Amino acid sequence: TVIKNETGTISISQLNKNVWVHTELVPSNGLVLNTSKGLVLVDSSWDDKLTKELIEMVEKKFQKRVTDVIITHAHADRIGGIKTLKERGIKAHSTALTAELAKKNGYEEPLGDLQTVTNLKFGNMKVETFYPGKGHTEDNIVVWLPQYNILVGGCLVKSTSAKDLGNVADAYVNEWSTSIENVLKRYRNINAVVPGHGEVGDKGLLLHTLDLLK
Ligand SMILES: [Zn+2]
Ligand SMILES: [Zn+2]
Repeated sequence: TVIKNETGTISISQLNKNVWVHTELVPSNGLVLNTSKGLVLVDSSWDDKLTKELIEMVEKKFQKRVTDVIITHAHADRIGGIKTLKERGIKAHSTALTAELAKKNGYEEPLGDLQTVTNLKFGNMKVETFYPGKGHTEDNIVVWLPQYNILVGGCLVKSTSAKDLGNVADAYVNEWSTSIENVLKRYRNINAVVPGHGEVGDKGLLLHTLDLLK
């Protein structure tokens, strides 16, 4: 099932009963987690306009509130809706490093509460956050759903259609390979991988990203 907004700006696509991918327009992906305690997003959107519209679309459809968002790094595609989160009382989780970079770049601060490995539970939905090391950015994290074996790779992970690394001005191209290897070691059985941008794949996306780094 795939549901679009008023224009084609915002699309949501069901992965399973409780997990959707959100995509906004260059495209950008996140998750929507439909939990018994509320909706949880992995990642916001480009700006406050799109973030508000995403929150409203999912609140209406799932008939519950967005309670929490996990921010996967401090660039605009991820943190651009932070103002909106804070003024609506939506908790914005991040690592300390992501928060510090957010503040350095003039954005409102997320919580800085995530560690190298953090295990969260929202109602019945388990969510693990993992900092694998530097790659696309210094601060990039991935998100793992152990009940579905679904990995949210973020911009650390490139889609099949991606033919180069994209924006590397903030990247660590020597360390990015070790970081991907750390993900592959930690999560040996992956059902789906959601890249930061592009189509959902599997572990092949991590192997593709390694090849792009050669
Ligand atoms: Zn980025
Ligand atoms: Zn990105």
